[PDB]
Amino acid sequence: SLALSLTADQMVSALLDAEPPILYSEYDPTRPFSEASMMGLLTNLADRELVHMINWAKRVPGFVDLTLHDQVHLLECAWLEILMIGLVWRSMEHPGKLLFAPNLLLDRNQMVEIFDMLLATSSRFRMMNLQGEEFVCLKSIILLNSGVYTFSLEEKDHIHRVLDKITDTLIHLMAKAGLTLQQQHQRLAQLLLILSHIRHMSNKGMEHLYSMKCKNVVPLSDLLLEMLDAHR
Amino acid sequence: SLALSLTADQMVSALLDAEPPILYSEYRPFSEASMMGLLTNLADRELVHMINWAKRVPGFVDLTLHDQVHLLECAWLEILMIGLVWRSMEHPGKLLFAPNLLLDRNQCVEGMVEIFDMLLATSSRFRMMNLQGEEFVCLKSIILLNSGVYTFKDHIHRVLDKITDTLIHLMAKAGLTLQQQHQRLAQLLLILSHIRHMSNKGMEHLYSMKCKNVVPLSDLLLEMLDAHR
Amino acid sequence: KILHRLLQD
Amino acid sequence: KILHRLLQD
Ligand SMILES: Oc1ccc(C(=Cc2cccc(Nc3ccc(F)cc3)c2)c2ccc(O)cc2)cc1
Ligand SMILES: Oc1ccc(C(=Cc2cccc(Nc3ccc(F)cc3)c2)c2ccc(O)cc2)cc1
Repeated sequence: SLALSLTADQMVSALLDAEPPILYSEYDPTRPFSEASMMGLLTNLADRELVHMINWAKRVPGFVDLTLHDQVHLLECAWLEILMIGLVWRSMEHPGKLLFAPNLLLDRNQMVEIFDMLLATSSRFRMMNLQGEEFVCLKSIILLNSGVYTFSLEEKDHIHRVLDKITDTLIHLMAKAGLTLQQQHQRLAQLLLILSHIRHMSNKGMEHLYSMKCKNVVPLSDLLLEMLDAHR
Repeated sequence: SLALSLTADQMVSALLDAEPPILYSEYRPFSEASMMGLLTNLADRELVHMINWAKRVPGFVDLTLHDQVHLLECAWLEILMIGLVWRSMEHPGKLLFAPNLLLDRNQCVEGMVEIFDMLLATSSRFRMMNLQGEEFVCLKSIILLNSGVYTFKDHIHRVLDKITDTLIHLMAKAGLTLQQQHQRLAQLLLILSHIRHMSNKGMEHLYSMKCKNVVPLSDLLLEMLDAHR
Repeated sequence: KILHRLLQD
Repeated sequence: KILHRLLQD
């Protein structure tokens, strides 16, 4: 394994270089539309993001060491969490708004519960002054942790070793930022506790997506549908 | 604001002392309705003790009445579940709802297999990590204060920081290295994400059981359930 | 609602 | 599975 022999800086360097781009939406301001249209736009976007997420996940240290079936499981469980943490990250310096795309910026006044929870998370990230290096670590943690309890033959032991490595990397980052040992542990705990809210938001969001599907007005792509059946 | 003045040891003992007792189920070979009937009855009686436990969680008192209601409404099933998996540790492959209610995978109604398996997997995780009782009561209180804190507040984050300190203070003194300390901290907190997930899954089914109207819900459970919709 | 009463008693 | 396909180039 290569991932188990990366130094903290090498870990960060790899994750940073593996970052997916920020895709645009169609939006069209001239279009006046709706709740249907907006969800239609977000569905299009998510579907194109998923292709980059898959190729990004391959560059996450340790992911390719897993079997093909294990890769499938981890992504099926975590895809919306990962999309959502990306969303709140790029929404940090846009208080009271969500930047789904550089041309798609939404405020509250137009699912409000999901909106408010996404806002609360982005605001939480801003107060903490979350760093890009810390963000990419958290995102990788989500990919590896969310499906590890839902899978002899054989490991997951390996997954935990890489998770521990990412933990090491996080702490290393906080050390270089001039934090005390007490501050390092406290910040670490704060970051991981937010992963619990992100799971909550993903769960609630999955419910709506399942409603949307059965009330066949907002069409899902073939890939998004397959990802939806996974959370049966 | 008394919770912040407490030492680490003072924090531990206060939490251990606040622990709710272990209740019993009723004293037949189980069907779909009757099994959920027993758990429902059990859960209702446990809630009363959970509230008195909540009052004795350092810092929970300082909150307003409405903020107490919110945290409890968001976190009650999580708290029950982490309770369930904790006492199920010494019973691998089974779930100990009560000392006279030990269950295995063999049937559960339908779709209960996944929640059963998820709960069983958490218990095994606690087993291989060798989770201590001191660590457990810390996790449980963390769940109480965190799960509703994102409005779904500065004092709470200060208290959360305090409980973090206690955990690290427990791993140190257990002989763990600095590296082993923050590694174990991370491992423990990540399981909380899974516990949130199990709660969500379990909640939707209680909402479903309600619409089926075969297993009768108590008025208190109804209110706790309604708050998730 | 019930919860309030229990948190006061 | 589309996801499985994409994961192998
Ligand atoms: O980068 C992305 C982040 C999130 C999302 C989604 C976020 C999402 C998911 C479910 C419900 C909601 N509700 C919602 C809608 C608009 C808001 F402003 C706030 C919440 C969002 C999403 C939307 C549709 C879809 O088919 C798949 C993913 C998409 C891309
Ligand atoms: O200490 C307790 C822990 C959990 C629970 C419950 C656990 C629960 C909740 C929803 C679904 C399931 N699924 C399930 C059923 C049977 C099994 F053997 C395993 C899982 C459990 C619960 C059951 C009914 C109720 O009205 C409130 C809480 C009760 C007490």
